[PDB]
Amino acid sequence: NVSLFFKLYCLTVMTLVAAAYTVALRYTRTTAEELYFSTTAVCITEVIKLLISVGLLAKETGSLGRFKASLSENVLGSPKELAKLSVPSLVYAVQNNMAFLALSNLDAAVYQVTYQLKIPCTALCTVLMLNRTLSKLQWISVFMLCGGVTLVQWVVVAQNPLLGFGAIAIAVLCSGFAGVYFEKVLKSSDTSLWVRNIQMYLSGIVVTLAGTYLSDGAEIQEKGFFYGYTYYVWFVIFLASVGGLYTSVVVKYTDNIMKGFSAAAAIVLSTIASVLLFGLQITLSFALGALLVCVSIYLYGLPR
Ligand SMILES: CC(=O)N[C@H]1[C@H]([C@H](O)[C@H](O)CO)O[C@](OP(=O)(O)OC[C@H]2O[C@@H](n3ccc(N)nc3=O)[C@H](O)[C@@H]2O)(C(=O)O)C[C@@H]1O
Repeated sequence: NVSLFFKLYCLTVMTLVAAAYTVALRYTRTTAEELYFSTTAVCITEVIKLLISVGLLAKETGSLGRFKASLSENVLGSPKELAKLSVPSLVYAVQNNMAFLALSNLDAAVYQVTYQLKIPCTALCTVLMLNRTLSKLQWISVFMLCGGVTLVQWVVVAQNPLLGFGAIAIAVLCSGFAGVYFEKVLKSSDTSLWVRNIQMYLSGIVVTLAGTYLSDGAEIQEKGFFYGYTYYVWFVIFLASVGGLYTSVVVKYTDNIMKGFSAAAAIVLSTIASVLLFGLQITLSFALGALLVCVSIYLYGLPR
């Protein structure tokens, strides 16, 4: 019961943060005069995620000596684990940068609807890499989920919709791969979740900053690294840091496919709550989408 409530809490936080992240990230790119470098905000997230993970390792070990021993033996002591997790950190580095580029050129609703095609991609990656398997019924349910969530989800600055869509196309493919790669690495040994996060973000901060130099290196020398930062930009980075850590926790107790199903349910249930609580009005798209998600969960969760 205590493990279940903690599991349901991490899901609701992950989804609520994911909802507030795309709206806030959209806002910061379409209102500012001095526009900030999206590559820097991505990199600062990896620093903040790394620091919170180190904090959470100290809590998990619960001792200054065994906190030292864990970082010595697992992080520094295993160079092969760092080289492994440098792959999905490089994939995520691209993903997170494509996320900023997409929302700079597209609406949050438009982005959210298009980005649900990660669900098929994530199912495809899990079947190939992870050594799991799906029946024809469960394959029908994954697309039925995808269709259901797309229905649930339905600027004075210059924009480029087709560049935005190209970014989502890249981001969809990174999400399925890096998540399933991370789930594979996480669930292949006894190593702690916060150690796997630290091993990844160490590569993450290097690769993101390398990308930050290559992308906007000349213009940062003129403008500044923290050029265009604000309460809302630091808020976006804050949500990006928290949202990433929660997804790692969700992928531990759930999997990358069930992450889609569960998050869909959390969006459906919390909206139905807010319809009753806050008198929130909803569309027929949502009403329809909600049922597809419910059926897809039922069809997916059935014994072969
Ligand atoms: C910050 C946030 O809310 N991210 C959501 C993202 C979404 O892609 C964002 O637009 C940009 O990442 O989508 C979800 O998740 P998605 O699979 O794309 O996850 C991408 C984000 O999770 C972070 N991550 C992953 C594993 C790990 N061990 N540590 C991490 O920090 C990555 O660094 C990356 O930021 C989804 O499937 O709905 C859910 C995520 O919650």
